[PDB]
Amino acid sequence: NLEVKFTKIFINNEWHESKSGKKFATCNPSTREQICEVEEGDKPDVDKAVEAAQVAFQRGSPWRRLDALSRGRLLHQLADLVERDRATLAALETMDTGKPFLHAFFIDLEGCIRTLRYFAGWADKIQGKTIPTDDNVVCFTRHEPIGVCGAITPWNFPLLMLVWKLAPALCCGNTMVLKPAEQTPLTALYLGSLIKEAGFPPGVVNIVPGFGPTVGAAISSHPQINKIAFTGSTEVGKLVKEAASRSNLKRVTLELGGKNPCIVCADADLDLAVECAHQGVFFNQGQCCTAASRVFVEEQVYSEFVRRSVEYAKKRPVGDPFDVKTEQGPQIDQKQFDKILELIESGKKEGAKLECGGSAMFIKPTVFSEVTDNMRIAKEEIFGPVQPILKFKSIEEVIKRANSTDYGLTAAVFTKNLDKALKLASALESGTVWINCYNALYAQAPFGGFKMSGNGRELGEYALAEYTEVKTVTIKLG
Amino acid sequence: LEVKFTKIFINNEWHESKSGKKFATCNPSTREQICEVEEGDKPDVDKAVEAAQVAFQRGSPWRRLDALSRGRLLHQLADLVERDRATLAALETMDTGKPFLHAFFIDLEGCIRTLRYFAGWADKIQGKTIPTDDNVVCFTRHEPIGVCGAITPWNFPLLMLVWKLAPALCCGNTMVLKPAEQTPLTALYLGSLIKEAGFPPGVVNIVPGFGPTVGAAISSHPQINKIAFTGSTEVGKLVKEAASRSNLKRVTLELGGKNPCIVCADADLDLAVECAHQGVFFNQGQCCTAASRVFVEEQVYSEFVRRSVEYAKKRPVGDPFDVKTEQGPQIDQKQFDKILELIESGKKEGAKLECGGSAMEDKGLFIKPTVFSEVTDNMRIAKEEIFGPVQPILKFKSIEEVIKRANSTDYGLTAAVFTKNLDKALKLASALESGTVWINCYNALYAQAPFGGFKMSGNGRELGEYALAEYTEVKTVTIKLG
Amino acid sequence: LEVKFTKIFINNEWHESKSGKKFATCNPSTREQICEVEEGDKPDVDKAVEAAQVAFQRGSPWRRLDALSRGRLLHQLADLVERDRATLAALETMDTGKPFLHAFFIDLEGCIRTLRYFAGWADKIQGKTIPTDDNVVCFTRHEPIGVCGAITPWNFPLLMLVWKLAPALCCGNTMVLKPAEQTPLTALYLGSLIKEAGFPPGVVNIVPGFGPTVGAAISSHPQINKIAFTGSTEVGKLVKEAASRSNLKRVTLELGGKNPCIVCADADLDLAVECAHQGVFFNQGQCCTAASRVFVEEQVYSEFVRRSVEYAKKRPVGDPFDVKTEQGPQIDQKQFDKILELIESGKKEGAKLECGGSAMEDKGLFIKPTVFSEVTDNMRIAKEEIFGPVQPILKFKSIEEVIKRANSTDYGLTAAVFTKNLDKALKLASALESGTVWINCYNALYAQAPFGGFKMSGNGRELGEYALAEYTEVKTVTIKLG
Amino acid sequence: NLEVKFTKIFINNEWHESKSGKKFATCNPSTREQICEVEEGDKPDVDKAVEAAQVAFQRGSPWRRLDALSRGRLLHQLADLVERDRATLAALETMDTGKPFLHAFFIDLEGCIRTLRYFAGWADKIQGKTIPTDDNVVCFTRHEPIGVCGAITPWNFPLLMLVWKLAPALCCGNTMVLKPAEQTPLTALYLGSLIKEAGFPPGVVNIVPGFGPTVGAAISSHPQINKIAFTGSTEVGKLVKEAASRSNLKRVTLELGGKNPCIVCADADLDLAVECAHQGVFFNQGQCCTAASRVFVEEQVYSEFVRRSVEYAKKRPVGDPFDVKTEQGPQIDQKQFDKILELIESGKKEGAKLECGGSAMFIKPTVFSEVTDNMRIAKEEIFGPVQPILKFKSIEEVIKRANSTDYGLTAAVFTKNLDKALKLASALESGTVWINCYNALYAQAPFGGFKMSGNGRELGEYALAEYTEVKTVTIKLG
Ligand SMILES: NC(=O)c1ccc[n+]([C@@H]2O[C@H](COP(=O)([O-])OP(=O)(O)OC[C@H]3O[C@@H](n4cnc5c(N)ncnc54)[C@H](O)[C@@H]3O)[C@@H](O)[C@H]2O)c1
Ligand SMILES: NC(=O)c1ccc[n+]([C@@H]2O[C@H](COP(=O)([O-])OP(=O)(O)OC[C@H]3O[C@@H](n4cnc5c(N)ncnc54)[C@H](O)[C@@H]3O)[C@@H](O)[C@H]2O)c1
Ligand SMILES: Clc1ccc(-c2cccn3cc(-c4ccccc4)nc23)cc1
Repeated sequence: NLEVKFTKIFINNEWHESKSGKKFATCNPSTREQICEVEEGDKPDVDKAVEAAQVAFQRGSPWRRLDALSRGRLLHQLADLVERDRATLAALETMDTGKPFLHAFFIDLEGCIRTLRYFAGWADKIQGKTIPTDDNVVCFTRHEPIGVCGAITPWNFPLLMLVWKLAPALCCGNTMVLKPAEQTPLTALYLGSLIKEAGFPPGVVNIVPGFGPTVGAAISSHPQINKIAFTGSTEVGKLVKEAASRSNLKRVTLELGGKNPCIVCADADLDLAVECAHQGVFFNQGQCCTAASRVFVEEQVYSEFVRRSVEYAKKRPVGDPFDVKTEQGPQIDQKQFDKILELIESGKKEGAKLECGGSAMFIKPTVFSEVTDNMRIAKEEIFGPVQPILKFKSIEEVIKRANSTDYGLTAAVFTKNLDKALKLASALESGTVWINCYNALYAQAPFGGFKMSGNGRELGEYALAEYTEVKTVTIKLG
Repeated sequence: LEVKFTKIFINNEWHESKSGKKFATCNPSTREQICEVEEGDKPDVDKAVEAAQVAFQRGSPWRRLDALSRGRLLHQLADLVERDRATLAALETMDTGKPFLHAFFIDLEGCIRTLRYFAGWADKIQGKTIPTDDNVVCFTRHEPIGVCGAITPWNFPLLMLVWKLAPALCCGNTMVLKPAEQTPLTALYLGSLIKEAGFPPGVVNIVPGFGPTVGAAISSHPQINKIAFTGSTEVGKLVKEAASRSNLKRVTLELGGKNPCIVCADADLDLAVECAHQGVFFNQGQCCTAASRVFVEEQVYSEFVRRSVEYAKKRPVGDPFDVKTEQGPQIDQKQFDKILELIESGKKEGAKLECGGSAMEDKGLFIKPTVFSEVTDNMRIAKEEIFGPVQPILKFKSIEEVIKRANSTDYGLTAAVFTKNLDKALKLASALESGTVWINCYNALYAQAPFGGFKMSGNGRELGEYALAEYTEVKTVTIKLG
Repeated sequence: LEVKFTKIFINNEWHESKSGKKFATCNPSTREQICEVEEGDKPDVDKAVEAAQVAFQRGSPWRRLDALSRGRLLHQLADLVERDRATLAALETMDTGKPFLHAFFIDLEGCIRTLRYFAGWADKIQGKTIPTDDNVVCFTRHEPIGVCGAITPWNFPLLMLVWKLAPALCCGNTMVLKPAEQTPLTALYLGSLIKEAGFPPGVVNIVPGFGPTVGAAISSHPQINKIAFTGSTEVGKLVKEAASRSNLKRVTLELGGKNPCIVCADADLDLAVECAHQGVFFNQGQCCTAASRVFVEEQVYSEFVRRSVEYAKKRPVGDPFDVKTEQGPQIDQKQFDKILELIESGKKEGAKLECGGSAMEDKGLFIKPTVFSEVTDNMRIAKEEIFGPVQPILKFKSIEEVIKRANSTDYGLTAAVFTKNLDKALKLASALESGTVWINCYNALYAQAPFGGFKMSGNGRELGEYALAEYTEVKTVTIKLG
Repeated sequence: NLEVKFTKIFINNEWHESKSGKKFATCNPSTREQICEVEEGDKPDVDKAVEAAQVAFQRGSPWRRLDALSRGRLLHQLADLVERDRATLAALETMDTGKPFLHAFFIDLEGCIRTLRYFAGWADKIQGKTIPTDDNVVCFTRHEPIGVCGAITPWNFPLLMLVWKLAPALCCGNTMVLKPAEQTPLTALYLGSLIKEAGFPPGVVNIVPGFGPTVGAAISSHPQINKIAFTGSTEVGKLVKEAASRSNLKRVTLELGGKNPCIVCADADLDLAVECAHQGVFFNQGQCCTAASRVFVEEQVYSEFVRRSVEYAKKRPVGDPFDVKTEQGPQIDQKQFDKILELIESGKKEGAKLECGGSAMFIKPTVFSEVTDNMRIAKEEIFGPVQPILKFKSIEEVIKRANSTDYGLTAAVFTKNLDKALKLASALESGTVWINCYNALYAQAPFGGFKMSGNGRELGEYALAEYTEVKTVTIKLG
């Protein structure tokens, strides 16, 4: 029975009610019910947050004058603060999303805590180049901060996807306007308290909760935001990018979805393959940017693979989020709950042996078989617990079949063969290629999509590129 | 000079436009028609992208190549450009009004240097090996992006194409290039050389034609993975939106600017004047980096103004090929009147016209060099990109004043600062919001040094190791050991 | 303050010297004995290296650690140093004669900052993935070197130990440290903190004792893989030779210098004087970076000379702990006479002694600040490293003159340049043969910025990403696919 | 029947006879006989070369004022020149060394040509850092050239080991004093003609042929050489480093020998293993820094491995160097020819089944078996064609056995297992670890020894570190 203390617009380290007066409700996907009502922001609110962020970015600001090292100190402060109150946040995260509490505690917030500390290390190590040119010339580059950055996040990993942006952005010295999902604003607002407590100057991070077409679009078009980062649907990603282009040509980072392939070679540890490929599709209830939507399996192990797959889905406990016995919780919205089983009869019309589940109970873990490429279950991403298992003959074959999507966020390969591992790794068009593991993410390893799965990267030194503008200084001597 | 090349370049073959239509390119000095080249359209673009896709398919000759052999191919191309250095330089002038010696020693030097710089980057495109857990091996590969599209302007037709082609090819991509309608000759000549140098067919394809027509088919193509566009801010906005609405292709942008040139009291005044001067009027004022806003400190304001006027008047104008010219015709009459329109806004808003102000010879597209006096921030000549021979000079009191006044624009491509004061030079360099900040020089570009815009002057960078990031896709391989 | 720690630190345990011998450390101001600590010898060193080898064996707790957890351990250590910040600062002063506020705000700030800087480098020590052939996967790993040895001087006992310990530990090495005989207290205190912070036993071991005895056993040890030595040029020569004659251990060297401080005519003269002044006399003149040769342009020579004399005389000297002191005792009497000997060479070779020249109070080891006048290149005070409070000021005509005259030494650790002229500052910075070149500042060290010697002033660098190269071994993995 | 045109000391692009007047003879290891007599340099000659090199390094020199890019132009010129006259050089190389002519042509000179072109690319891409520090400070690093560098080379790969130093050193803008081996000075002197022809300013590269204790020691102690690079014996490497330390503390790079292990896992392609492990020990007549001195093989394939090993040695053609039918030529000096078979009875006293060869004929390819760690054939490096084959049980086992040497230049592993490849790679203490190949060197991949096999690296961007001195510039503003 947790009290929600932060419900307002966070601007200049002060709590605000919407200039409109409107508010909206977030509810608990597990136990249909509100938790509470949140200030509903809109264009004028973001106009205020932006101005706050520009003033904090002005030359001579307490933010801009700081030591590079103190900038990372502050980020270490925040990670400290997030470690204290870690349970508070993990709890809010589950009330907002129906995630298992243990999942929020040991995944979502470990991720936040490592990501914050990692980029704290980077703040005084952001370095440009001194460039050789002519004898009488001194030419060098500066990696300056971009300015006001906007973060727009989904509901599946609200706080994590938020600190994946904030951490690099702040370590590089930018200021920010954050807009959480409507469905899950709570952890984001809590972080604002922590951001004030740890001592970030007012205006460095402001937060405007609200809806997409209102607040998010107010950000994506704002003429004095210099960059956006967005994690969300592919289609909304296109709009955000079009918005940016029409307005002020702000720099855009995008992390979207994908038809993420999982390739099982005949020589694979099959018990590791089935277990990871199971955790790959069904983890966080199948709602995950990294979700495995296409399990390719070689003939030699196909049929037995299908069997092992099915026994694993059977045994998986599902129930109330607070449960120390849970893996899978509730999906967050029946908007797509219908789309899922709508797409489960998809693969009975075209022919697929459903050896498992096939309907709601939450929803029963479902497993398909004898799936082919043309079928829709192997065509459009599911956003839910369904395992479409396909058959392949050749290495070259599955390479073209995996790459035949317009996306390419992740890919996972299972084999003990050195040449099979490496040739597949080189050949798959995916931003991350895991080998004999799944959902192995590290603050120090970059993450992002090829093709229509996104632009740019989060998580690694490559993250810093999205949050810096390269300046060339060229000096001629007499 | 007779124009050998006038066709669509696909798979190292020359093709008549699928429509059969053709369009003409004209000479801004002779005001006459050089020739007719094939006018491409969406079907032609579709034909080139399929070539470039097939050229980038795994196993193709182009992908199985060594890293170093790619580098060697760029060197062989740069060799050839050096050979036919005078042909290209000629074609460029005919179609630009560029002084032939400017094309030979600036444009084409830059081309051969860029090609050679990035030739050496090929076998040094390196990713990372990243520490993680005891039992995990984690590294990144910098894969090529795929089919890249280049859309270039007329101000520096060949140079702006190379700037893209060199790093793109060095990273192992394939290309679909559209030169400007006004200036297609250099691009298609290069295509001859691209074949001769040994590049596999399909690696580089070229479809001349118009922006609404071929450019739009390239920006929206669902199978082009990356677009690089130099040109207007407006068409730049449109290009990024098409890229967005379609398949989210990565976008590089090099647009214009209202580039400040700030002269402090303690400047070499004669250097400031000379560099600021050719900074304005170089390449007939038609340049990305054109000096648009000469801020001068009050101490030296007036006799800076005087000293510039004399440079302007004595500056040779005439036939491009004549060895003594420094400024030639404007590109087309569409521009010629547009600048003259803005000159008249300078008078109409009240700037003392210290020089020029008119057109030179009624028949031609030339303009005599023009200078203005006590220009302020609000006037037209001080906020709109003129892109002609016009030197609008302003006055400032304090360095903090001029900082805020230079950064008050929506642009930020280049900036110059003249002073001898170490703290001033560096304080200014830190705080001016511009992609390149020259200091006691102007137009000092190197293939090693990145170039590109802050704010609405661009996205990304061309020319330096930073250019490889625009032509590669980061991939993370992460292996867990048993 | 009572000294808690006086023993050999091996495997996180305290050990009496295998011989049983002990030696004493004395206070340069009180001229009294602080305490007795164990005098180590080869057997003790042999004991510590075996600990450090076992700590570095694959599978050991220390090697199975995460990269980030190593970083976290360095942060936990830096936390602890901040806690017992006044204890350490005290121990340092007692054993140094350092003004206690100098130790607190300079030494220990630098220590905590360095520890924290390199804590963040741990999970960002990255190798390369290298393009080669279509069928080959080629990458480099930056493995740790192994057991590293650190040998440090007395001028900055704790700081110079950390400078090595932070990057070495961050890269995952194990360590055998020998503090100077004169100044062992800070080092062994740290060892307490090293245990408390959670470092596995054996990762860091400390054997106090003498150079001919413990230092020599470390430099020659066949199982130490890397040696880092700050100290004299001569002992530096000997250390590298022992490293050579034995097992070719990698060698970092930070030695002394005859560091030029060049003041141009157009300098902030008051800044030049103040910074050049504390550049000489800081830390009682006993500093790697000590200003040894003040070149001044003739235009400002004489009343530069005057303006410095007044700073010298009004500079407080006295008890280290007294809050108003700036300069304390020299380290031992071995030095006290050595500087006084060279002062008398200044008179004997003819320099006008504008200030000081004597010793302050007969009982103590203090010296009043001393300044010389029309010093030339050939004199003793202008070619030998004084390492005390002595400001030898020279005169120069041209910048090219002073370039050749500053680079005429065998050293090149640091150099300062004061001017407001952009070209002068940069021309000088380019051409002075020194590891660090300050400009309108002095003693401006950052944990992010590399430090170390040109020529005979050192090998390698401490403090910046460049420091990781001294503590890692590059390995190339090259896989051919079938 | 080739004429040797260059026999003198090369200083300031001019040909010189030794100030002493002494000369020495190089002879042809294949056909006992001189080729000719070479100017024999000594201390005063190097004193002249050094001064030449310092003057060419002075500020304002045509060398120092050059564009970074033109510096690489020149290196491209030299590689061009070496490609022309490639046959001339390959020929001199074989007259000097007894290498097969085809081996000199397609290995030694391809290596030289690629190495030169690779570092030509690097000259205008040597970049320092702009370092974040305080707001009012500008701090950046310059990677300046070190100055006069000395290269000292052996006889096994005279020209290649020489351009492995010259190429990085010149691209970074240093000047050089080269001392080839006494046994093989000829290609080095030829390169001097090419260095003049291609347009390098006088004094940038000078060459002083001569003996080790005379000329090499004159370099290693010279008070105005700022760095040495040395490839040669371990013991001479120690002396050079001691010399450097006693004199002026010049920067030293060392490439020495090694007891280079070759590890065959049970799952290995055995035909690739035996063939590479055969080419690994017997190539260039067993005289090679990369020579395989220790072949560890897992029980599961040991005995059959030994068999296959022996049949390969049988069939290998050996004869006159000029032969289009050759693999192996003559060893260059009977100084160690005796040491080899001296060490072949080594392993009969301690017990080793000699299934192959065992004596001179050149010398017969020899193969040992049932070798153990203690035996001297598995203890000291051979410098000749002998294959000591050992047996191992475990992965952990062979890891400690491989690493139990004081050296660590290279190591080669054969397995199709992904986990076995990677764990071995991480665990072996060697500067290069090849997997399913041998002697796979690339101008772009760094090369060098762990432990007593050397300091520093040649060949890769890491090469540039040895040829640059980091300068920190730190500027405080008012
Ligand atoms: N109609 C279909 O066939 C279909 C299919 C799949 C998903 N969807 C919808 O996509 C939604 C995904 O929700 P999500 O939050 O996880 O991902 P998302 O990709 O839709 O948006 C995530 C974030 O961006 C915000 N946003 C929404 N519109 C915006 C806009 N114009 N400008 C700026 N920001 C905007 C949102 O407030 C949220 O914070 C689902 O809820 C579903 O209704 C529809
Ligand atoms: N006595 C033994 O047990 C034993 C064992 C193995 C090898 N060796 C000897 O080592 C030699 C290896 O010859 P190599 O040229 O291939 O390798 P090397 O490691 O001996 O020397 C190679 C290069 O360094 C030069 N050099 C020699 N002495 C020098 C010195 N003091 N200072 C500077 N340079 C010096 C040489 O002129 C040559 O150019 C063999 O010829 C052999 O006689 C002896
Ligand atoms: Cl948009 C624009 C185009 C060209 C110049 C320009 C002016 C004068 C000299 N140059 C040299 C180069 C150059 C370009 C790329 C590589 C190497 C050199 N470029 C220039 C200036 C602005």
